Amino acid sequence: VVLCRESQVSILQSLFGERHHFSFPSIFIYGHTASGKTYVTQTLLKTLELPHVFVNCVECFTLRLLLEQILNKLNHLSEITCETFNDFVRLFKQVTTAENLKDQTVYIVLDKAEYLRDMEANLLPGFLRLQELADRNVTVLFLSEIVWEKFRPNTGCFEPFVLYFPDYSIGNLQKILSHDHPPEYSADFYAAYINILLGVFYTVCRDLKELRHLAVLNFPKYCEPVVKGRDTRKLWRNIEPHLKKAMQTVYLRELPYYSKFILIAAYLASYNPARTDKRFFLKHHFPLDRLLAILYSIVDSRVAPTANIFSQITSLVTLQLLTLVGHDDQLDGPKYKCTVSLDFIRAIARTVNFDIIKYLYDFL
Amino acid sequence: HTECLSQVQRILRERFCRQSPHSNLFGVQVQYKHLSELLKRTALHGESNSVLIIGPRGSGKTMLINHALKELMEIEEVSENVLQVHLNGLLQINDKIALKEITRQLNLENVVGDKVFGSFAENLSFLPVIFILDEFDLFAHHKNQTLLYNLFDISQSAQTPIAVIGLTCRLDILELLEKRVKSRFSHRQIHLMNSFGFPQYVKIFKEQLSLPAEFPDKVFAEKWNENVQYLSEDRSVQEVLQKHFNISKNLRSLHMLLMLALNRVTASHPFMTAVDLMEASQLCSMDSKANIVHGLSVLEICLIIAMKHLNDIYEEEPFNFQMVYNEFQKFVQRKAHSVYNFEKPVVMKAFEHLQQLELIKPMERTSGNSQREYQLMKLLLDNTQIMNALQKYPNCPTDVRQWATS
Amino acid sequence: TVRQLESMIRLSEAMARMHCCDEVQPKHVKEAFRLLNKSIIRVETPDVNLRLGFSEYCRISNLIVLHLRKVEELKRSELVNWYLKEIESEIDSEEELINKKRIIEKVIHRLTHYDHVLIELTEDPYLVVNPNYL
Ligand SMILES: Nc1ncnc2c1ncn2[C@@H]1O[C@H](COP(=O)(O)OP(=O)(O)OP(O)(O)=S)[C@@H](O)[C@H]1O
Ligand SMILES: Nc1ncnc2c1ncn2[C@@H]1O[C@H](COP(=O)(O)OP(=O)(O)OP(O)(O)=S)[C@@H](O)[C@H]1O
Ligand SMILES: [Mg+2]
Ligand SMILES: [Mg+2]
Repeated sequence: VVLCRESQVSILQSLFGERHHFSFPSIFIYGHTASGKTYVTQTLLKTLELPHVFVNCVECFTLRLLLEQILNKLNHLSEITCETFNDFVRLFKQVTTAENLKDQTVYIVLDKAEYLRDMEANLLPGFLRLQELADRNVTVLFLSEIVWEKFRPNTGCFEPFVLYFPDYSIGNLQKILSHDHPPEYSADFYAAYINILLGVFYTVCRDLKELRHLAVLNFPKYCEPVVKGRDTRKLWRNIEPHLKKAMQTVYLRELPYYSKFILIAAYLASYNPARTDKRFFLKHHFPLDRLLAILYSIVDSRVAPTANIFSQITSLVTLQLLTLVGHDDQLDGPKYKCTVSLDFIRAIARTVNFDIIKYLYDFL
Repeated sequence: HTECLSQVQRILRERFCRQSPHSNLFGVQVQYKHLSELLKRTALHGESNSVLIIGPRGSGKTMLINHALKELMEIEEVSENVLQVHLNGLLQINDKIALKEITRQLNLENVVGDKVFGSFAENLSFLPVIFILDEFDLFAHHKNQTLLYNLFDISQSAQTPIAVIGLTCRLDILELLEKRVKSRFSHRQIHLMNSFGFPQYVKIFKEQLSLPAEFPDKVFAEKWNENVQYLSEDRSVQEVLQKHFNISKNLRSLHMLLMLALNRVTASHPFMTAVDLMEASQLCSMDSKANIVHGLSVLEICLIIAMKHLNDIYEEEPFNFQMVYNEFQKFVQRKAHSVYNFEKPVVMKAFEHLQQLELIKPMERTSGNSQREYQLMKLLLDNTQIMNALQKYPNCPTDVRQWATS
Repeated sequence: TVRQLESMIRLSEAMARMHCCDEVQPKHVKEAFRLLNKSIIRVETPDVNLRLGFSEYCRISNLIVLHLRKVEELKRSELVNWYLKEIESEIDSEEELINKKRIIEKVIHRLTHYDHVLIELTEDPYLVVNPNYL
């Protein structure tokens, strides 16, 4: 069922008209992430009991897979394999002559159409003007989050009808969340739950799926106090700290000794200009050699150039902590960059008893 | 009652959506006369000609050819001798596919052969047939333009009569051809421009929404004609038509607007109203960027305001995540105790979501070497657009509004 | 540095001398703390929608949040009654009373529905403070 979605449903029902009637060659529907495009369109198609083929652009990452899946599903509704768009058009003309497909509009539902512009140049113009080429009462729908302005080809083509799905509101979200209340408690109980949840998290999280997931996760702790024995103040006081703990993660859901020195030296080399190197290390007043010199300066003990330190360097490269910049064949002048956050390097420095801030030129 | 509404809905939907042929022609009398005369010359005699038709997309390029063919094919038994081949630049992208389509349309696959053999001398040695070439500009982008050169050669030859018709939207089609084919191309060009004034556009609108004389109910048809005639001189309808005519003179947009207007026709309102046309025009003329901005959240609005401040302070220069975070921290730190205590990961996820909506695009794309942080980002919006969108924001807080004004 | 602390003590003494009070009270310290904090200052704060100043808006918000947080260790009408009891020392006419009633109703509604600092719990709804306001 759909709630607070009656204008678009009526518009689509008026657009469809009767089964024998014709419609637009292309309709472009765009909206937000939690707008419910798939839900609304598929529920409407199921309710009207119309011949429709549901296709995911992601699954059909190749043209042959897309065309073969479309044709096979259409045949199942009414083995065939095709390779080219012209052959697909010819076979589509051959297959659409069924009695069940004689005086009815054919609907091709496509979702996640953002990837269509990266498949082929002429595929989108071919899909847009399908009704002219086939002349067999065919309609194609589009579902996307990107506006039509970025779907326009350079040469220009047949303009589809643009449509927008309205964004949700406080009352709309509250109705949707309170519709599926648990049968084991009163509707007003779940309504109060939804009210406090919306009052807490509507500022950041407007996603219906995510807010509903949060409610599902946190409901048992909502219902514990009453089981333990309509006290609004009692519930709020018992439950408030848990809500603050939960909000800490809205969207979120021990190196060897010499490795730490290598990491801190790499961070220093990355974030310190070379002109100030002697100013920080020379006793009196990026390439691998600079790193070696800095490492030799930092460590109070004489470290031998054993191959194990080179193995540590390569392993750190593997662990995506250090990124190789130069060519792989050039292993005599290699370039590196450090991708470690500043808080991480400060934390690892503390476990070593080293003050990295005193050597950072930028802070000074 | 209901049956009449259903029938008129079906007829008008067929007229607009499928673009069914109609006897009405607007400002194309001379062009159609020339094209029909030359087609008759090419049909009744063995002479060959080549013509290109140039016009903007949606200007009824195909309609002229279809009407001329329907007028001239049925003249005599010449249509029995006349053969027609239709080729579209979109379906046929390779010369092999074009040759296969030509062979299959001529029903000569039995004569030529079934296998994938590349020899085409079976047709060439044997070679009145008319050729229709949709999207003629695409054929010029082939590797060697072999098909076009062969068609021009056989047109210039004295073996068999061949008629070549091409459709092109580009105005520079003459310079997209090679020297040889350009020399062998008969310089026959027809230009399709909307060379008519606003009153003529009003007449076109009045005629298009007029019921045909073949409708069963005659008094209802006369009342519909009276309604459309009365609606013709209404100044609100004229204002909407003037706006759409200033935007573009193409008939395709007018057909779309008329179709959308007819969607709001129900039993309770058998005859249209100027308010219906106003609603259709308003729905057809909305900007998508403001609609996208309207559906955002508070944190995204604050980030966008910080982005605008960055663009103002640093005139037309890129930016990254760290500077935006630093100045958002500055804003939330100047205020004493505002409820915006958010950590780094949530702001990073918000920035990722904003980049996903393609309001921000990277420069000189690379990955691995540079993280998502420290990446050169740019905004794809205008300051006046942000101000207008924020003006219509439902529940924009005072603090963020005053920060935006600052 | 300590020089600013000495300046703060001097400012408290100046406030005490202004009011002809033989002893220094913490209200002087609270008054001087703002003036020490402000630093960069605009010519005039913009109006807030009948218009009300930003400083007064912050003052009302701070007072109401402090009272609610203190009571935590209420009702809309009860809180309005407390506010009218507290502001009695300034109102001198009935027109000022009705204006203050208008202002407080508008401020409470605005904080409830735009700034989200106040959360409604189900004609006299219970009001609670958003737990992330300091
Ligand atoms: N109008 C609605 N009425 C009822 N449930 C809805 C509505 N809109 C969304 N939902 C529910 O929310 C869920 C998530 O919405 P989606 O359908 O995933 O959003 P979407 O618009 O299809 O965006 P995509 O394409 O999936 S990224 C749906 O599966 C429904 O259960
Ligand atoms: N002179 C005309 N007489 C009648 N209808 C016209 C005329 N010019 C344009 N039209 C109409 O304009 C509408 C749009 O033209 P289209 O037929 O879509 O364009 P086209 O001829 O297919 O050209 P392309 O480049 O292939 S899209 C059709 O419904 C035509 O009937
Ligand atoms: Mg979906
Ligand atoms: Mg055409």
